[PDB]
Formats: sequence, structure tokens, C-alpha cells
Amino acid sequence: DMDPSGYNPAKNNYHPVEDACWKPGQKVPYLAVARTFEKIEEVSARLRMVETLSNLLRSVVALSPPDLLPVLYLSLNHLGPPQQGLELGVGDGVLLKAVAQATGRQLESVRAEAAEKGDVGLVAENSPPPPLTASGVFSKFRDIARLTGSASTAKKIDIIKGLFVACRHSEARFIARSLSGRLRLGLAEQSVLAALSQAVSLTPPGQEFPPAMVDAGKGKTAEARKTWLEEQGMILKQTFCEVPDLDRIIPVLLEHGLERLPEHCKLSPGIPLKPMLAHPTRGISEVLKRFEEAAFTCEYKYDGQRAQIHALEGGEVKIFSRNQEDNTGKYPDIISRIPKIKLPSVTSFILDTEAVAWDREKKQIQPFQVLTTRKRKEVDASEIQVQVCLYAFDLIYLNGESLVREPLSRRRQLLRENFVETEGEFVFATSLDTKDIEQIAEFLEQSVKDSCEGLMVKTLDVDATYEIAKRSHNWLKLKKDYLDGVGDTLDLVVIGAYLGRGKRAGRYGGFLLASYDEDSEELQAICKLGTGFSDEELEEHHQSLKALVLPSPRPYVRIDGAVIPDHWLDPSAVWEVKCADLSLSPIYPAARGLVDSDKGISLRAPRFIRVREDKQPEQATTSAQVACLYRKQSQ
DNA sequence: GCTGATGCGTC
DNA sequence: GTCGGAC
DNA sequence: GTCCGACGACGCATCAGC
Ligand SMILES: *OP(=O)(O)OC[C@H]1O[C@@H](n2cnc3c(N)ncnc32)[C@H](O)[C@@H]1O
Repeated sequence: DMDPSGYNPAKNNYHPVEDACWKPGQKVPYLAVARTFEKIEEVSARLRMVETLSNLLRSVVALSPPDLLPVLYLSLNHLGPPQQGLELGVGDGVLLKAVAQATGRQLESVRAEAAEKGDVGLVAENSPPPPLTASGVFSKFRDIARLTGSASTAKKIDIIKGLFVACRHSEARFIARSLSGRLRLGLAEQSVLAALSQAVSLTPPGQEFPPAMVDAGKGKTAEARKTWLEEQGMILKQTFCEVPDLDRIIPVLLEHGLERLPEHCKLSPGIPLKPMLAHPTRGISEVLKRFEEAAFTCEYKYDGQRAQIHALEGGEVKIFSRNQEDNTGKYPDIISRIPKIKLPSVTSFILDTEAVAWDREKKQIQPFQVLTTRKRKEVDASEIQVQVCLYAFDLIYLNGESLVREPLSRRRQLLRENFVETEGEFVFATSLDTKDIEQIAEFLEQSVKDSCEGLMVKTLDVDATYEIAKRSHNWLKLKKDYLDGVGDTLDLVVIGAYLGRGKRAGRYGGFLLASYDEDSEELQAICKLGTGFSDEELEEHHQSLKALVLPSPRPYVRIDGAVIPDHWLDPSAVWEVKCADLSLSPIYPAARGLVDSDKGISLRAPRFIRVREDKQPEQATTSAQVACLYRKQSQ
């Protein structure tokens, strides 16, 4: 009898059946999800968020098992497994057109309001079909993403409008945020997985209705309960890190339970897995302090793109990105190369490599920017213009055996013994086994001279497995720009401000920076900036720059194609900014004509360091200096 | 038949 | 990709 | 240290507008 508007999955003593706002077998109302979202947004401790989400999931499992998968994807704001490549194709512009049409308002009015609040949901809401359902809403999202071709944008808009007109209470707020790609729950993959393992542990699936067991933790002590949930949570996590595909896991989970999940879902070539990531380290001394006694290896950190290469029993090859996207069609040249890299005894494998752009005439690595000019789907290897060289650094699976639980020392040994190097095509990452601080510093200096970002550091025997659920950032990355006094540092003028969104709402979220062109006495936009400040520094900058707002830009400020700032600023503040490198920009005018007739120069991964109170705009980094720095790069 | 805006992936 | 904040 | 969501440049692919 409970109207979903009153649904409260944050209550104490939540009963999956009696406290749900729908009847057994009935479709999960979307308003039940939105209310769950509200209660999750009301808190900042993940543990409380997880329990609240787990309560909804327990009711879904008890009452409407078929809706579990759509409710999960709604909670994650995803459309499906990443390797299927479903994409909404809906941005803010298209979303605001849908809001405008659905609210009888004008586009510019809706546009201004959304920019001020930094949230599209509030506008869409504050503006008879049957109640929306979770799977219903989820299905309409997938219909939107499957619309393709000419006039498809108008059809996507019709669907979005139909959703909004059926919205009630806070539904529209969350419809708009999901389509916007900014749900802002504070809860994502890891917390949703914890909520799921907690839900199916407390309220097991597959019981005869009404379920006899609704809270399997009641009979345990608080301590035993916590230990039990951590263990069950790890079972799900380690399975997910090997098979990050809910389409595969949920049917098994509902049919055989969590404790038997690894028997049915396990690492297999052809199914992407979560890759090992790296923790940034600010110097060699921090590396030694972090690994203390453990022996470790250093490897070049190549500046390319991650390629997880799967060879299946039978010969089929698949290649996946860091985010489990399917890149098989992008690398036909690599697929034809597989026979050359493996010994004939190798019948299957999963390799961890970096794909790097490679100049075959000069036999040299090329920058990342050249690698990105490859087409996303190339059918003919003969049409490839940017060759790649594979730098292999790990082996995760070999000849039917998962190596996830073996230490790096053995995974690397098997890689070196079972695979074959070919210059410019497939080689092992340059490496050095040492604990001598001078040798490491010399090795770091060489990696940069050899066209790399720095070093990867990895333990060989102690905590050296490939178990992402135990530690996802088990590796250390020591980049040149992490070091103090090293890396490109510039003093740039603040010429504009952009209204913040989400956590930055009611504030400036980013800024437009410029270098000083001496020859024309103009300030030339060079990049935007939006990270590196504390919340306090960012608030101070909102107040100090608010005074400098102008209705129109100064005549000596050139931005060309850059995003026009929401608020123009009188060139006064000069900020010190660090970046990983300089790039040739297709939009930014800074230093155009000094290194390239058509293109200016921008900053790769800029971040705020500190205000330079001792510098006026005329003494900022000059466009000539920017060009000089960029030339030092490509020597 | 072409061009520019832009979604969304890479880092 | 870099970064800061709450836990 | 984990987890999450603020924010960056830049490219191909796609599609609206012409
Ligand atoms: O900065 P980040 O955390 O994305 O760095 C990790 C990425 O670095 C790339 N990479 C390049 N070379 C290596 C080696 N030798 N070992 C491990 N990772 C490496 C990868 O693309 C990785 O995701």
C-alpha cells in the first residue's frame, strides 16, 4: 500500500518484503530507485550508502529478481558491458533541447538556468501515463543508444520527452542526471558491488516465496557478521575483476548463489578483465619507503595506449582497452602479428602490453598524439599509416591456466620464455632489477631520453600477484613531472572563468589561461585549468576573481576557438601551472605560427600549483618560451 | 556532397 | 589523465 | 589507502545543417 513516494530504504530494521513499495512479482517502480538515490545523496559515509542501496537490492531480490540487473545498471549509470560499446549519443545540448520541449520553455532560458545551478536535473524537475518502472526506464535508455543514422537525434529527443512527461516527484531530476552522465551519487562500481554482495548474503536469492531467510546476519555477532560480509564481498569482487560483466554474473548469482559463483564465472581469454593500475609516487625515496624490504623491478613507462591481448584456444585474437572496450577491429596489424610473437607451444594467453606509435623508417617511438590519429575500425592492414610496436610487460593467462595468483617474478619468467621479440613490433618493456638509488635515478633519466614518461616500479615476490580485488593499484608510477623542480612549469594569466558543476556548483569550476605574445602584445589562450586547488583555494579564487568580471573581453585577449568563458576576467592574476608536456593544439592560439603555421600549443594534464603574486600579466610565460619548451620536447 | 559541432573514448 | 576530500 | 567525482587536451566517428 506504500506509495513509492514514501519509500525509505534508509530506515532501521529494513524488511525486504514489508518495507518495499511494490508487490511481489510487480515491476520495481523507478520512483523506488530515485528515492533510494535521494537517501544515498543525503549521507557522506560509504558504509551508510552501501547499506541503503543493499536494502533496495534485497527487496528486488526478494520480490522482482528480473529487475535486479536493470536496477544495478541504473545505479551505475551504465548501459551494459563495456565491450559491447553501447553509447547514448546524448549530450547536454541534446538534453536541454528535450527539457525545453518537454517544459514548454525556451532553449536559452533552460540553458542559462542549468549553467547557474550546475545541475540539469533540478531544471528538468522544477518545470496521464502509468508510473515509470526501473526496467522500463532502463529499456528506454537502451533504445536511445540504439538509435542511429540521419534524424536519429530527433528520435532520441522524443524518447527523452516521453520519459519526462511521465516523471513524478524526483524522477525527472535523476532521469536528466543519468542521461547527462552526472548522477553524482557518491557511490559507484566498488560500492555497488559491496551493496550487491551484502544484499544477496543477507537475503539469498532463489527461495520459495515468501522467503524464509530475509536477514541471514541476524543470528551472528556483529563481529562475525562483518567478517562474513567481507569474505562474501571478496568472492564477488575477485570474480568481477576477472569477469567485469554483470550480464554474465547476475544470472549465475541468482541461480547458484554467491558462494558458488567462482565455479561458474572465471578468467577466460575473450572476456576482458580489470587491469592492474598504478599509484603515483613523488620520488625514488617514496618508492623505497613504500616497498621497504621487498625486491622490485623498474620498467620504462611507455607513452602509448594499453592493449590487453587475448589469444583464444583455436586461434581467435581479441584486443581490449584499459576500460574493457573492444579494440579488435582497430588493430588488424597486431592480429596478423600474433603468430610471430608466441612460440608454437603457446595455445592461448592473455598479455598486458602498451601499444606505442612506431616510425619504421627511423626506428623510433612516436608521441602519443600520433598514435591517436589511427582509425577506430580499420579492415585492411594495408591502409594503416601509423604503425605500432607492442611493449609487453605482463602475462596474465597461459595455455589454459590463470596466472593471477602467481608473483610477478614468475609471470615475467613465463613471458620471457614463451614469447619472441621482434624489433619495432613486439618487445619486452625495458627493465632493471635493483635497489641501488643511483642506478634507479640513472635508469629514470634514461627512460625519458628514450621517449618515455618515467618508470613503473613493481614488486617481484612480495605482494606481487595480479589480484585486483586485493589491491587495484599495486604498481607504482614515477613520472618525470611528479618530481619537484622537474617538469614543465609555466606562469599563465587568468583570462576567463567557467561555472562549476556538481561539487563545484555555485563556484568557478575551471579557468581559461593565456600566455603572453610579446610580438603582438596580446594574451593568447593556451589551455583551461580545473584541478590542483584545494576547496579553500578554489573558494578564495571565486571571491577574488568575482571583482575582475567584465561584460566583454579586452581587445588584446585572443582565444580563437576555445570555449568562451562564462565570465571574462581582467588580465591580472598570474598562476603557476605544471603539466606533463606540451601538445600541438587544433584550437588554442598560443604560439600559433612559431612551431606550426596552423596550430598553436596547449598543455597536457595541466594542474594548479600556486598563485604568483609577484608577477603581472606582462611578465607571464611568453608564447616564444612556450614554443621553445615545445621544441626541446621533440629533439 | 561538404563542413563543423560534439559525443565519448584515449591519455 | 591529475587532483582533493571524507572515511 | 580506498573510493569517488570534480576538472584537463585531443582524436575519430557521427550527424545536423548547409
Ligand atoms: O598514469 P597511469 O596510472 O595511467 O599509468 C599506468 C599506465 O601506464 C602504461 N604503461 C606503460 N608502460 C608500462 C609498463 N612497462 N608497465 C605497466 N604499465 C605501463 C599502461 O598503459 C598503464 O595503464
